Amino acid sequence: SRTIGIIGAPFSKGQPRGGVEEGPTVLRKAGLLEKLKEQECDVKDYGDLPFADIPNDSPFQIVKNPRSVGKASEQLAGKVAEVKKNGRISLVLGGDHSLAIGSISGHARVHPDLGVIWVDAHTDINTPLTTTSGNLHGQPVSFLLKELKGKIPDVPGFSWVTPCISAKDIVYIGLRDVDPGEHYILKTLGIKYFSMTEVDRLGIGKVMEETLSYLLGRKKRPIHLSFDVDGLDPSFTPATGTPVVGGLTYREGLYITEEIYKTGLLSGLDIMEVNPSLGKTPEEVTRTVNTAVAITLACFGLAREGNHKPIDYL
Amino acid sequence: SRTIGIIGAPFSKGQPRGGVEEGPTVLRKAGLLEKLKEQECDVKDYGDLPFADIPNDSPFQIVKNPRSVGKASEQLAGKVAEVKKNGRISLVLGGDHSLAIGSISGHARVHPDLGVIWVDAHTDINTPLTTTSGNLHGQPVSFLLKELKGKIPDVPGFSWVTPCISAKDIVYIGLRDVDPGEHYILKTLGIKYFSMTEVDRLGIGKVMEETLSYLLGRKKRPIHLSFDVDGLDPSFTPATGTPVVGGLTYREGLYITEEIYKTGLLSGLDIMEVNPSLGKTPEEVTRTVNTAVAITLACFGLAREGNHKPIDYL
Amino acid sequence: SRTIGIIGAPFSKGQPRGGVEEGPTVLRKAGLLEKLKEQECDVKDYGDLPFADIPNDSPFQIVKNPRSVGKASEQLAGKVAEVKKNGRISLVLGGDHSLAIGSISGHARVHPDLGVIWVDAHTDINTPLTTTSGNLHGQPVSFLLKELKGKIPDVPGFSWVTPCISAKDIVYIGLRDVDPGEHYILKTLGIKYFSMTEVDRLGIGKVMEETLSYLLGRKKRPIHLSFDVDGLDPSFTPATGTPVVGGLTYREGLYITEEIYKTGLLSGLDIMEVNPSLGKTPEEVTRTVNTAVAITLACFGLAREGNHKPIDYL
Ligand SMILES: CN[C@](CCCC[B-](O)(O)O)(CCN1CCCCC1)C(=O)O
Ligand SMILES: CN[C@](CCCC[B-](O)(O)O)(CCN1CCCCC1)C(=O)O
Ligand SMILES: CN[C@](CCCC[B-](O)(O)O)(CCN1CCCCC1)C(=O)O
Ligand SMILES: [Mn+2]
Ligand SMILES: [Mn+2]
Ligand SMILES: [Mn+2]
Ligand SMILES: [Mn+2]
Ligand SMILES: [Mn+2]
Ligand SMILES: [Mn+2]
Repeated sequence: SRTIGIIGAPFSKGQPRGGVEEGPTVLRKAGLLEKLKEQECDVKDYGDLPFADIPNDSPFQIVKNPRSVGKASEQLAGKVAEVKKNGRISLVLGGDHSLAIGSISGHARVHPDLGVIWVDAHTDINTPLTTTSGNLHGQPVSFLLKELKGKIPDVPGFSWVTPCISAKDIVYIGLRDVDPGEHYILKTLGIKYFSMTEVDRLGIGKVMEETLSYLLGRKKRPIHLSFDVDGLDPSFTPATGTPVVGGLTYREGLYITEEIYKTGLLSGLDIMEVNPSLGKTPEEVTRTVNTAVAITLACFGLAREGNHKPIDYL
Repeated sequence: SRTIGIIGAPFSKGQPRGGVEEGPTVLRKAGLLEKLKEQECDVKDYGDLPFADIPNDSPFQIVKNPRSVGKASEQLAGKVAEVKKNGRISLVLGGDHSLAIGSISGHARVHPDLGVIWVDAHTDINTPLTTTSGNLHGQPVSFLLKELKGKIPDVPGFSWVTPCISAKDIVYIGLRDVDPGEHYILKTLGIKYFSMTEVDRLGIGKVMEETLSYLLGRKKRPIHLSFDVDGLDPSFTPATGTPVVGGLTYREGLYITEEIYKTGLLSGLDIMEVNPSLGKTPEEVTRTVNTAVAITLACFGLAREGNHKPIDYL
Repeated sequence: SRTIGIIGAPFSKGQPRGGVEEGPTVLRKAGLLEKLKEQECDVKDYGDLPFADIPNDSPFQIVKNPRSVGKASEQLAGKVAEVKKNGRISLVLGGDHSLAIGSISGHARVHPDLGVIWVDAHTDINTPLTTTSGNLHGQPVSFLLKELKGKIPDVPGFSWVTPCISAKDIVYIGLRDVDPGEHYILKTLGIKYFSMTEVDRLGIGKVMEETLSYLLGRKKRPIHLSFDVDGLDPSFTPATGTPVVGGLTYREGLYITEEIYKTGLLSGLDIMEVNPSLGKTPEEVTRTVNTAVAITLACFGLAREGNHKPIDYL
């Protein structure tokens, strides 16, 4: 049976807009922990991480808040590894997506053979040198990939990072805002991806079959799902910092996560980039958090066809 | 050519919210009868059923308004059988979904070999003993299924019911809010279903091919379509009592019904759960009724590709 | 590499509502020309066409403004042929869809072997004799088809027209409001079409594979894409004169145009029926123009998966 470890990561300095720090808080007050208990799940809350303010953190070239982002990920890596050693599925509530550096790193210390599914409008694979914004939430994958070592500069705050995943061990789903440098890396490294074009072409059904066969065909291994809520269309998740139109539907998001749950191999989960302060109305915040909660519950067994306990209901 | 018998069923006591009684009225004032005449159809209106008030109707255990629901279905069964004996396709305008007990029962008196297609967010297959709400609109299928006799208590108002359909003769499309007891019955009885997960997986195209091959592969027979407007997403049909997000699209609803029309075997139709009083705005009511009318017109021949009379237009 | 010739066609008299004349203006102020330059494209603006007022233009039978529509198309045909002789892809910004008579005609003077893809809720294939509205924007295809000569009356303003395309050389995508006369022509002439029913059945992926194999299977040839913004659902393009619900999605629109771009054979493009004055709000106008611009950029190489220059980004 599923056992879960919840880690709050109230961190925003991987991007400019502040309110993503309240992500863990609004997801908890939506009753995420209770709803997980309502279904099959043994839940332990490891709390919100205390991220010290590092007030002296000047840009490294164009890269903003590098020491703050680096330490937050260092701390998160430690907590995630701690939850994995305890035999639980780590559930990280973000927080901006730079935290994936820490989440995937901590996870990989215990399960070096993990495969990553990255649901997002973005590849987040800019390097400190290709980025034009300097926002580190658009860079976490570059820090993680083995093939890109020697292309990543010695950024203050990140000396602890050892890139733990090969380009062959990640699949993107939902891409529709990919920078030129990122596209170059994507094609050069031969990374498997299903942009919105592929989802339109094949249907989400075939996308998931291909995703899972690619990642699990040779050998069964732990899955890490890094879910950026901007992966889904802004009609479902508007309260987020970098919304892009033409996204995955609510249905597609639940299909992705239902299929991931059914593998029995989900080992780590990130629910990222919920920013309640960017909702144009109270309903837009509710709609975003509701969807993120629904996505999460699907990851842990809630099926649209229904669920039942192993007894005779009649 | 198609010949139709319209029966209004202004009934609400299968659920708590009152305004579903006005379903027949708003569908008629939308010009449903006229629009049916505009296309190929010979239409006879059998009127709105007069449902006597039964003021003495205390719950049977948890089950609410059982005598009221039972008599309404008894009356509707009689009217439907009357319209079928006259060689017409029965079109029942609801009204809450408990009325399906009467619609399917009346239909089956004349065509015992009918197969049912049930488009809905819900299976409506709770028994009087598995229900946690007591609302009979969530129970009609349990009263209809032969396999479940002996599991249905002697509910006041329902002594006239003889379950007329086998578990093998129904297909669900659109499921996304299925209670644990219902899921148990679903799996135990081996009922064919396409929840939203299956629609996402396969596409509505394959769903309809499988639905129709399953029901009509061995032997051609009459089709009964029980269409709950909550089958479609609340962005298309918001004015309904139990809306669930992540539903079938407008397009999917028209595809289902276009394909059903093309079989030449539609024999009975229910258009259920339109509640104009639950529209948050006047436009939400219009949008809901418009969609329900569009769905109905598709059932009777209106095709998106166009239609033409058997003459030379040039 | 792609080279483009922009032609503004501020013309409205193919239909009753006036504001479609401002189509070229709002598309330009959206920064269409600049955004085309931002990506691979060499852009030359051939200006907005000066359409003389023809104040004496009484209906021909039921057909409205025939001399105005005819001359506007005659003028546009000349300009388009001029841009094609200069080796550029013609990009016509409309303007109502009657202008397609001129766009396709001018294009075909230089490339007689063109195949047409027509993305629209409508077939626009009524003749002056089958039309019930008299609005010429619902008639341009009938003037273009060789198979229909002798069925088109001598309409004032159109003596210059020579029908340049066979019924075999056009594919419709997006149909859901087809008049009886149009359906008759569709079936009689054996025109290839994918109404919304077919898109639902097969998926846009298979639709494009079939569309392109049909048009380009025997012999590679120039493609003319006539894109009516009402092809997409009114939730994406509301500011248009004849919106029909149940349309192609934003994603489907970009998929169509991405796949068309990838053939390397796009030769002519029409972006038609944007009417900013019919937006119920300022956001509805912005949403419509934004989408039309996005559609256009996709036609000229912008891919959702990303794009990059032929250099080493690392
Ligand atoms: C696509 N790259 C962006 C967005 C990063 C989003 C990170 B996420 O976690 O939400 O996915 C934007 C770069 N563009 C900004 C607009 C102009 C072109 C560059 C970046 O800052 O790197
Ligand atoms: C899913 N079952 C419900 C809804 C019935 C809808 C009937 B219809 O005709 O619209 O399809 C709801 C039961 N749940 C209520 C919420 C808490 C869990 C139980 C019930 O009352 O049985
Ligand atoms: C479908 N035909 C219409 C619409 C033409 C739209 C042209 B376009 O460029 O936007 O595609 C409408 C005819 N109907 C009007 C409503 C009643 C039935 C006839 C016509 O006027 O011919
Ligand atoms: Mn993102
Ligand atoms: Mn991201
Ligand atoms: Mn229902
Ligand atoms: Mn129902
Ligand atoms: Mn049109
Ligand atoms: Mn058109």
